[PDB]
Amino acid sequence: AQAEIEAERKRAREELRKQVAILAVAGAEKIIERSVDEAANSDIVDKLVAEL
Amino acid sequence: DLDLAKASATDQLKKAKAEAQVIIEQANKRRSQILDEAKAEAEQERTKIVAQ
Repeated sequence: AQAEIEAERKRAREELRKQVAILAVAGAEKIIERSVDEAANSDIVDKLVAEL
Repeated sequence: DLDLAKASATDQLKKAKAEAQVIIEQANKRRSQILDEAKAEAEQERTKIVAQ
């Protein structure tokens, strides 16, 4: 039984990591779209065309 | 009288062996019941620690 317990712990830890992981990107996308602007957009295009 | 003694003598020797076989039969069957009970309880012990 003592190894089944450990397998359950690993599985629960993984599901928690998965949830936090996808909420991180959802939040980052909302922050981005609420905070992108022309001054930064022009700087991004400038960066990538400087190494295009 | 020799042969009449031999009658009961072979009776007792064969009957001793026969009952000595039935006792060992009971031995094995009781072993099996003992072991199955021990195992069926150990499984619920495992399940207790698992649920904890």
